[PDB]
Amino acid sequence: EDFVDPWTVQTSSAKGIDYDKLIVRFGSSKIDKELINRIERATGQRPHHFLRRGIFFSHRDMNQVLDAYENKKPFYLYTGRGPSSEAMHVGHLIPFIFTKWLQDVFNVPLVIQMTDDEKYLWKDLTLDQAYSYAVENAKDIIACGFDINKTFIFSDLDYMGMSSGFYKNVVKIQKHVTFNQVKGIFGFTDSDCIGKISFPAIQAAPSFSNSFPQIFRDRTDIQCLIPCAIDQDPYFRMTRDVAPRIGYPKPALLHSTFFPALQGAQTKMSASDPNSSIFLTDTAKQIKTKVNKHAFSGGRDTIEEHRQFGGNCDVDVSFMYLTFFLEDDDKLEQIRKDYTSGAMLTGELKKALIEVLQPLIAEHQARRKEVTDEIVKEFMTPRKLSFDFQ
Amino acid sequence: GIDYDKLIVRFGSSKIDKELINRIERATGQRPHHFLRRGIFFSHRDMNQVLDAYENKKPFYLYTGRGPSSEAMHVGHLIPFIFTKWLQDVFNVPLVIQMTDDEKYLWKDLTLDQAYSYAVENAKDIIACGFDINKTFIFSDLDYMGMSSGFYKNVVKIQKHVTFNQVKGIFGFTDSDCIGKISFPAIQAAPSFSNSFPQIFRDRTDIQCLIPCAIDQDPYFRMTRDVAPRIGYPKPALLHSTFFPALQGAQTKMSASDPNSSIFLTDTAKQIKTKVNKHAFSGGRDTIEEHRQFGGNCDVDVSFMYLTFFLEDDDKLEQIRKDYTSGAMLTGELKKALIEVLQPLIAEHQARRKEVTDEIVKEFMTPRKLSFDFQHHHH
Ligand SMILES: Nc1ncnc2c1ncn2[C@@H]1O[C@H](COP(=O)(O)OP(=O)(O)OP(=O)(O)O)[C@@H](O)[C@H]1O
Ligand SMILES: NC(=O)[C@@H](N)Cc1c[nH]c2ccccc12
Ligand SMILES: NC(=O)[C@@H](N)Cc1c[nH]c2ccccc12
Ligand SMILES: [Mg+2]
Repeated sequence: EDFVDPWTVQTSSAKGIDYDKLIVRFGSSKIDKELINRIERATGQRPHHFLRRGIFFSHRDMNQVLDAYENKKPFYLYTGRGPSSEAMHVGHLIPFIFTKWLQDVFNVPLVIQMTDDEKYLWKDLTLDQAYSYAVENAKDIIACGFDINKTFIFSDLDYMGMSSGFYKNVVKIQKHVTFNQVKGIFGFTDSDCIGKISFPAIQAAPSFSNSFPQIFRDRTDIQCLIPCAIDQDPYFRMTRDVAPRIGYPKPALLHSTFFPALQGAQTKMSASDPNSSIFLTDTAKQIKTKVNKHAFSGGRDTIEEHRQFGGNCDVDVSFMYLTFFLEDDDKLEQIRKDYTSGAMLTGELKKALIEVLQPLIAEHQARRKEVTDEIVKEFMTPRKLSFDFQ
Repeated sequence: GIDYDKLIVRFGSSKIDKELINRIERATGQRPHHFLRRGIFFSHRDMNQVLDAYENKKPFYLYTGRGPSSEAMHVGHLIPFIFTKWLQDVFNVPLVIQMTDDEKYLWKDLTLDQAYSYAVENAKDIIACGFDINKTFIFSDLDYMGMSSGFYKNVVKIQKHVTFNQVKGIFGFTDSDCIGKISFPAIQAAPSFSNSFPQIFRDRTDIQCLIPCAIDQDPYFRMTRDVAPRIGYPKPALLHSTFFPALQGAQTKMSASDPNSSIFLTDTAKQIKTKVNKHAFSGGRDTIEEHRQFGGNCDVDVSFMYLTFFLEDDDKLEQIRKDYTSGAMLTGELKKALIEVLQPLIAEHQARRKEVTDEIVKEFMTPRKLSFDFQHHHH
């Protein structure tokens, strides 16, 4: 009942998908209180709200990452973006917001893959468009605050032709994965182009440190941690499988839930449905309108009934959004209590969310405007990142 | 051996006739190479387009390749190179040579480093054929892919336009093959387009490409010719060579495996003599009496087939052919003739190969502008 994969995301329950059942089906492990406390201990920092609230709820070998970090051994962060267009919605920002926190708390180098080739193979795009979207989307990623001296954002199309180690790993991986394997993992068929069939190796490749010689200089032992939306897991479930078969360490994973579509947690927000998403370029006006008109309500139909019986936070999309963006834990709790008791009407809850998203988006736009051509260029230039590994 | 006429029809290519051969002579001002005169290079695709372009002073470039399965290369491997080298001198055009170390890594039980090392070693033998270093770029797929601003981009464009079903029916791929093999065809196809070599053709996208190769490589190019239009590029032209026969018969297939499959480039004078005498399948009669009355058969005699590939002098070749067929010449004498031709050939190659220094191999494999100028203007 919780179908999930690299592109599509379906579920049939207003409360969202059953992530506990998904963990089991994926074979990953749940992020428990014990692990959350160990992360706090290891770092000396209070865990990000995404972890406290179960937004990042699943993982693979995080224990290993914590071991390595506790023993002063290095590890690096790796995440990515499919640049399907210049238009990005708030849902896309979840993993990046978290990765930025990860990079600050652990203080480690970050690698961000821009799959312009992926999007070229799958969508009706020109190479220039695809590449252009990677560069434009990179500005939105840089707007999240990543340290220019600790992070390399790269275009597949560009980097493939300027790395003495990337393509090499891509081939090693290509040899250790069959068509049957990828047909079962991603659902490919005989009619798909050969580019799609072999693509997974591209996305698997950045999991190995020697893919970035200008960063790790031939070392093949640095632990890799991949924070991503749960639906990306099949790429790395595959990656973890081949790693050993080719003498490389398995990458660790940190999974996040889906950011809800405006009409209900049954679907994730997707540009493939603009009415379901809030875009990073939406005006203050459009944000208010989308929330007021499209945000599914867990409250009662009439205000009288709402006062009498109170609302249901478990299916209310507006409350769900506050869960992702309202940092103050007490403020959120009060709203939960007041909404549940009917003390707060959905219209007010709605107003509350709007007052949170508008500044968030307006601020992101302000930051994005600050990334100049020279800045994007540097971020996207293979180079050494203030960190010595040898 | 194999019926090539019925092969030309199955493949839908074109036969290289005398008209075409004369045309090449006029266009080059040279006597056409013996492979052409003797039907060794018997088939083509668009060779007339290439000649039309050359005669109108338009440019074109050569593209051929090597699958470095090991360090053991044999006389059969040199055929397309010997011919391509001739084409280069004769037309005076730039040449691109692909060393598919990735293909071998995918298909053979080798490590990336082995595959790569073979490519470098094989490059020496290839260079030993005398290619002009100012006119030819030899590259490793593993190396070039990681340093070319245009190679990967073309591979991706190609991948986007070829389906698994397509390669399934062309190369016989199955669901159990690794994904690397499924998409490899796009790699062998890519060098057919000039902008895979920005450094050499200055980003030009319309340079005519001529690919000399053994017909078994054709499937890759029927595919390349098929997708070219679909991605805005001209189709590559082709010149096909026949299969070089294995010592035990044109019936069987060679192999860099069994050293008795053919004459290897590292064989000694003594080894060549031994191989020919002991292993060269004979078209001679069962007995000397039968031979004197009914004569030998050159169409199945491997030693003679060898001579058609390496005996320069036409009259001398015809004399041996006439005498063996008439029975005047015994197969032992024929054998002796081939041995006298081969030993100096292998010796010469081994000597020139020794002349190939590490630096030389490196320069040949270093992407660079070649000694040809290409202009490309726009705004
Ligand atoms: N709201 C969301 N919550 C979680 N993951 C999301 C969300 N929206 C998109 N993603 C992720 O982005 C990746 C691609 O998704 P999808 O193809 O739907 O994006 P899209 O509709 O093409 O929009 P875009 O072109 O801006 O990327 C997948 O990992 C998908 O799960
Ligand atoms: N959205 C997409 O099409 C994904 N393929 C983008 C992506 C590539 N590599 C990654 C690593 C971690 C998370 C996401 C990614
Ligand atoms: N021998 C092999 O395995 C061939 N795949 C080598 C090869 C690569 N590209 C080519 C172009 C023309 C002729 C031959 C080739
Ligand atoms: Mg998409």
